[PDB]
Amino acid sequence: EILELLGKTPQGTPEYQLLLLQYFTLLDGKGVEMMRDYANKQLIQMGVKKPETPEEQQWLVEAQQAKQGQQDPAMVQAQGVLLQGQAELAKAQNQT
Amino acid sequence: LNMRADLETYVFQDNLATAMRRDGEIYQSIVNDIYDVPRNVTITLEDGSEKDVQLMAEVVDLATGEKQVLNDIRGRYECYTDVGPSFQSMKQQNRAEILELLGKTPQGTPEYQLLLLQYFTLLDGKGVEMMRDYANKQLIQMGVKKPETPEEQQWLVEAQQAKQGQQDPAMVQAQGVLLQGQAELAKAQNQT
Amino acid sequence: LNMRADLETYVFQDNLATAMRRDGEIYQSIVNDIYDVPRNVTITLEDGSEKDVQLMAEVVDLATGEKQVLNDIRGRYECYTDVGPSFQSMKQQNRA
Amino acid sequence: ENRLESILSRFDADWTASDEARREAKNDLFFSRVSQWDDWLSQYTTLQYRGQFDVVRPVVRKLVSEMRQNPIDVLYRPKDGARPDAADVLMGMYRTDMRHNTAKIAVNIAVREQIEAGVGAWRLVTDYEDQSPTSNNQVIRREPIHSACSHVIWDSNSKLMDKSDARHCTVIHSMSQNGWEDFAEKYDLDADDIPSFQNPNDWVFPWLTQDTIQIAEFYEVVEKKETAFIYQDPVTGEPVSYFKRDIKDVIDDLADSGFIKIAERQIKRRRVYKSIITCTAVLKDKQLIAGEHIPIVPVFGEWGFVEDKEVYEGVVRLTKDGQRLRNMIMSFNADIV
Amino acid sequence: YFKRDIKDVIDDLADSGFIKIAERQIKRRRVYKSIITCTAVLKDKQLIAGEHIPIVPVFGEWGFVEDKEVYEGVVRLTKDGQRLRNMIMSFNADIV
Amino acid sequence: HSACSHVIWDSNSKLMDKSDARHCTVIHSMSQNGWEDFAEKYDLDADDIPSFQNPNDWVFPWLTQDTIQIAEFYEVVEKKETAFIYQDPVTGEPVS
Amino acid sequence: HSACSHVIWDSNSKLMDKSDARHCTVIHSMSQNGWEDFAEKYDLDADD
Amino acid sequence: AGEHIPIVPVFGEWGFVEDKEVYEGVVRLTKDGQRLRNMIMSFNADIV
Repeated sequence: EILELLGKTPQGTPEYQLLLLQYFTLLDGKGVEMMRDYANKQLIQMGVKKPETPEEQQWLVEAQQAKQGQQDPAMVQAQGVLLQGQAELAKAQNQT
Repeated sequence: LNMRADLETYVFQDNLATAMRRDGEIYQSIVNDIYDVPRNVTITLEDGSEKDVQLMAEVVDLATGEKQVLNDIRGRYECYTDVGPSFQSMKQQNRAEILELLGKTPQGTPEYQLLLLQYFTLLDGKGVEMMRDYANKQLIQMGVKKPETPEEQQWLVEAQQAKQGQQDPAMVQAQGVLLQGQAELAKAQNQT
Repeated sequence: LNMRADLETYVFQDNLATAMRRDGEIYQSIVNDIYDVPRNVTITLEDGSEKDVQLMAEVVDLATGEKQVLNDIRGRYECYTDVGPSFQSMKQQNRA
Repeated sequence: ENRLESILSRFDADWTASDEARREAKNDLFFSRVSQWDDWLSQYTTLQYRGQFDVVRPVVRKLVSEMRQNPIDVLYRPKDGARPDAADVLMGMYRTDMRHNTAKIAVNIAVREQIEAGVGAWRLVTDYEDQSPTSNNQVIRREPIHSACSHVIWDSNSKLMDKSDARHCTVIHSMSQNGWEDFAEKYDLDADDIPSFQNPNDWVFPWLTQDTIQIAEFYEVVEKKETAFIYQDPVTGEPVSYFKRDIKDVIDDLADSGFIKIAERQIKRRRVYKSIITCTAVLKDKQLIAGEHIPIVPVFGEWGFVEDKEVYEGVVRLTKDGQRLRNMIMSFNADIV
Repeated sequence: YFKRDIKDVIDDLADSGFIKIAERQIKRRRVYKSIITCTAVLKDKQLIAGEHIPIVPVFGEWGFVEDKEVYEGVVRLTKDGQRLRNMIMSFNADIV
Repeated sequence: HSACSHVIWDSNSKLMDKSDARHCTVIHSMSQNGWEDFAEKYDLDADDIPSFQNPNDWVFPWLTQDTIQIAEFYEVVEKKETAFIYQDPVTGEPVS
Repeated sequence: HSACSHVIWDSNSKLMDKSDARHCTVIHSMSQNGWEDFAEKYDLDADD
Repeated sequence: AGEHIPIVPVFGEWGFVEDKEVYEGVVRLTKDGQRLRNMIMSFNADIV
């Protein structure tokens, strides 16, 4: 179903959600088990898949939380580009 | 079709002779560090199998011995019958999955995880060993591998949280150029 | 296929014929007289069978010589017989 | 079973399956002549020219090469909604004991005979071996059933192709004297005796091995089921798991020791008992084989039914008409020259 | 775990200073090369180091017809026409 | 397979479905041994040995030892079964 | 080598690896001088 | 000064008919077809 939706949907956020989900529906192994975890890394951050496996207490959820906490301070700094215009309004009227 | 019909008689044959092979279980902890009592829809504090490795009873994969061997579950079914190309190594199937995911992944990080993983599933040598260790370093220590720790808590897990802790502040500094926009707002507030 | 059949019996012949060689792992040669009978396979130090790596060894595999010569590992089997491009050295193997 | 008094049930089911072993089996080895050996059928040693052409052998070798270069082997895939690592369980134990080349040889034999004679087969056996053990020093090996042209007796009165629901089927193994001594080690038969079954090998008595021992193993269906007693795991966690009790018959005593639970249970098992029988008398009766379904799954070429009778043909059936005719005209004009 | 196959020497020194239990049957098969002539067996049961026969036959087109082993080359069908062509070729040669 | 030999269905039906036909029937031929074991499944006598009109082959390219014909006839009665309407408190969805 | 005429092996063997037989044998061709030194190693008749 | 025989003959396809040695280059029985042309050439020259 994932492969059927791919190849007829243009690039964007939906295309990236399908691509990660393809890894999750496949087998595990030494190698293949990584791609299932890599799927959960980006998908849970977008919140589309939503967090799963609350029974985990080993490694996975710990390292998953660390990658979410990596994204959070970096996102705040990115919003400051539009705030440069709002900032100019405040300092302009304050001085005079 | 007749190859898949072989997989019907395989589960009712192999599991009578070979038997055993418990799976999905680690922390298989042997005579009364065992319980399975806790808690609907989530498992918290040890168990007695059921993930973790903690309290020093880590296993690669282990199975029940009972008081006498040659025992298994009555329902020997586990899998839909499907056949395809030959495999006689676990790593050969892993490589086939990696290569299948390649050629449809965009350049940058999604394709780059598959390349490192390709090196990791490949064997050692003199030269080939360096490429495997380059994958061992990057994948496991950054925590993008996310192992189930079956025999890994040696030199890997050791450097893992050290590399994970090194990763986070380095990304904040790389977003420093975007902090220049926040700096304009910080001037307007502080000047007030 | 029959080349791989010849190589099935090669492993069972060669370790006797050429004599010695082991399929075991690091910690070889060094003080041991340990086993994995307590717990059952544990990782993170008990002196080191494979429970650790690279402390007073840097050699992955070394021939078994015991205390008297003309010996070998009983479990000669370990690997699979598989055909690829022709190779006759480790250096040649790395090129492809 | 089909009938009460098991020896009668075997031998009467053999009668209905005689359609395959008489007429069809005779015509099946004639495919293998035009392919492997010599173009003419029932030829004589002559001092005069005997021709050959055969566009058939380049075509057969081409078709056999396609199925060998694209081999079809066990891969497994999870059940409906099942966990993704489910497949890797059964594949883990498959790849260890199929490391031995006897498995891969059997795949290549099955695909070549499927094209040529319209039939082909393989069997699965379990034994005690430690040159590639899995667990409990018990392995599963794939032994080739080779010479499916002259080993066809098997017939289904069902319209299925799988032959894992049959109880009228039997396979025959034509082997030499030394091979009969090795066959008796495993299945606890007679080392030397020379049984003959119904002999679906010779008819016109061509070139054949000096020692020929026909022995036929049969696969019946006797349910035998199982019932009762939930068990527990004080070893490797997760206690309270249902385990077999009537499949095992020794382990069950010690399984009740140390731990026991009861709540009853009923699980219906369809088991196949491999009986090794000859027409005169049963040689060994009701050996329980590890499979609970028939481990012999034949591959067919072009296949179907007449009515209630398997009919199959390869690609070499119709070529017997043209090839012998081409040689007749050739060999006559050789005399003129 | 170390062999019994040709070990009757190393075993005494190997028991001392180190030993382990978990002893169990290990099934092996041993092939024996016997040099033989028509008159009598010259040498019987000379141990060869293989655990399977070290001779692998190769066959290109292989099978059975009634459980009598058969194979051939590509030469059989081509040579059938060669001698026949050669015969016609030699007849008309003398007419020249 | 060999539904051609088993034709005792339709006559002037304008459908091919045979899930609403007025001539909805099937027939299967089986051996002597096969009639006996199939009689255990269908709760029938195993010594009945039924026969039919014979839609089966008269051509006979190959002999069949035993053909014991039984035709399971499908009949249609409306019945109009119901008991009230009941509610489902377990996993919601009442009124069915 | 010279196994168009060293072929005597098997009979009923269903494997191509020749490990399902024990009736199998192979035959080789060597020189007269080569037979004498071959008899030293394998403990055979020097000339026969 | 060698520790093996230093003389290495190179062969094309190499083997035995049965027990007699035989080998071939690209000239083996090429000689046959050349002589048929030469036959017709010599005889018809005499007619001319």
